Amino acid sequence: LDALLAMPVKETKVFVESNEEPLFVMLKSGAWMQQLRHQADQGDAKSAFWLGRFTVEDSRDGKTIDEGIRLIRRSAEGGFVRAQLYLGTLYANGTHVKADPHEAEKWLSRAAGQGSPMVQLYLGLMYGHGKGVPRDLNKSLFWVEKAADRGLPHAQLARGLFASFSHYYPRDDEKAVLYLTKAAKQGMPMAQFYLALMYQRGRGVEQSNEQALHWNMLAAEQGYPDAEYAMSRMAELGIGVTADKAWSMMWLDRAAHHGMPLAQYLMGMAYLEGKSVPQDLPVAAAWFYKAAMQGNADAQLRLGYMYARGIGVPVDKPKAVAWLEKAASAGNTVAGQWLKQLD
Amino acid sequence: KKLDALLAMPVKETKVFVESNEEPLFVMLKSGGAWMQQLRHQADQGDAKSAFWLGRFTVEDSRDGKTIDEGIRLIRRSAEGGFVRAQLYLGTLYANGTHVKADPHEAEKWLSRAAGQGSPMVQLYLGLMYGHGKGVPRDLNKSLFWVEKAADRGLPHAQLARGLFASFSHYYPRDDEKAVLYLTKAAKQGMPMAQFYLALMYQRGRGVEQSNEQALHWNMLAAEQGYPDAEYAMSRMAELGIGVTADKAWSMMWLDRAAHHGMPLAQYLMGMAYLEGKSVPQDLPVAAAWFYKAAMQGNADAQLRLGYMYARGIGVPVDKPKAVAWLEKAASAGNTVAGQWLKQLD
Repeated sequence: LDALLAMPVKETKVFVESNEEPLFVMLKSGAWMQQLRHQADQGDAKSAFWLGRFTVEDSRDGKTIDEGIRLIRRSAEGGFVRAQLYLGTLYANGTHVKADPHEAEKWLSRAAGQGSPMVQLYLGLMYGHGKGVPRDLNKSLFWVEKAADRGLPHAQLARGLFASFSHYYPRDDEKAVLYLTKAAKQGMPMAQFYLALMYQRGRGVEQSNEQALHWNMLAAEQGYPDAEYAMSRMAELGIGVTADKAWSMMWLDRAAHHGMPLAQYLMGMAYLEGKSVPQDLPVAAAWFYKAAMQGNADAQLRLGYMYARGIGVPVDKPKAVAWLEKAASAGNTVAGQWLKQLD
Repeated sequence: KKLDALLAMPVKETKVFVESNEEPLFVMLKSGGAWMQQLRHQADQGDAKSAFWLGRFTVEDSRDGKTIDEGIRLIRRSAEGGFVRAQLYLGTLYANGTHVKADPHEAEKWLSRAAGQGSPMVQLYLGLMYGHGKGVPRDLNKSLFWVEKAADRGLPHAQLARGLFASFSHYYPRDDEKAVLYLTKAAKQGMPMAQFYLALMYQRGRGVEQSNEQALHWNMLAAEQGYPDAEYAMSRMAELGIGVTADKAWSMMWLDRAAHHGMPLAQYLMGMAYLEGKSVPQDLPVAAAWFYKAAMQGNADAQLRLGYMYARGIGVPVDKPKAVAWLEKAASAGNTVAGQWLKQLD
């Protein structure tokens, strides 16, 4: 069965960035109580927040939550930054109150206006989102860039990715390198990975294979899979170092064991065609399987054929078409051609 | 005369019901003044509730590390006392590595006790963590135990999750008979996603005897709630006469709903509808508009078709950089003819 090896292999770029929008990438990461309430009703804005917050979280009664939200709002009127942020998220997510974008914007803009750079980055990421607060990409860049200039590593990465890989924010490769470097010096592997990507592709800075090797190494030493795969390509094509196919797949092995579906699929390829490692069909099918579950249509295609004819695995026609039509739905044409053959 | 090559491109047929290609496990995962002295007195004399309230307040308010230490001791004093809230809070501290260093076995201890006497929402939350492996050691058997525990108590999310784990997961085993059981329980509580997958089981004869009548009834209830995947299924049933008589007019109201509801596969067929001037008057700009809406959601056939239309100026201005941008994004998905046109553009 050599028809599986005869298909042309898809050559990838040295650095493989995420296809996901950076916005959604960043947007994912007794008697004592009577004494306490008496303090809040006399002006203690801090007692009003903590009693009110722990009231709406330790109760399912509708009227108990309402009487706790009053304490949270009363503390927000007093200007407590924690109450402004807590009441602000309540209106952005519609939790326990009507989802009010104008009311959510007011408290979150106040909390960010006097709060930590984390809260400022939080408001900025939500300003270019539309849900919760009204969409405003200018106010979004302002709060994100302000939180970055204060030293927050996450906001620096966010500002760099927005001016480099976003379908929303303007493209400025020169400014992206400035903020990616600010976060890469602080130790963020993703910031070091994306900074090395810029240094190689010549976006925003002068092309330098010496520079791309430095920042991607710092990210690869930390175990960042995308950086480890970039090391597999740099070592194979002799970029920044001399060519070393053996060392190339040392990196490919790390990124595969670290969970990267692209590396796992290429590891399955490596053991399928015994060229850089001894041919091991059951191990090749196991590597295709671990990436096929993560949605890699290329691995789903290889594993489906190995099931249709029993290479490395038993002959299982149910499981064969199970992965084939799961890969054809992802746009794999040849997967549907083989699927058309199995009745 | 340039449309002939575009119109001759084959359309990607789909099943009557189109389920998500993502693993169900990952999908479910995304789904001091005078009052304090009075409070601290209750804590130091057995009141585990007061020890938790003071302890949690002290660890989340204060900035001094010595106050955070004193608060966690109060939380542990309340957790050892048997308070469910303290067991849960202390468990997540060891699962996330917050303040204390992450201990998956110590996290499993306190989180299992919280679920052992807590709400089904807590039990499902722990059951999913067992399947994820983060925070607690991965154990698929313990995962199913706490997911079934929350599902058997009437929680719809766990009922849907247990049904999905028994029919569309590669981590958990396959039991189509069990899948229909738990999907039915969540469907009766009005969950549109549960009703959709339940109708899928009836229509494909998995776990129950094949029935288009039942598959029409449950998918109807789901589609009437605006569930886009169910609305697309209704369009496929109405056009093919499955449990109903064929109605190409009714079949495109479901397709129109599912497209505006953001479903990429429906947006693609909307593009096909206005490209081939058969069921509707041909409108090339509108076809490229629907293709674009579906192309930026991963649909490799909209990307191929929008790319060709960008290359030849069909419904859009001629734009070679945008054409190659779409053609290679579809050729990366595995579209053969998408790469052929890419080779014809240098």
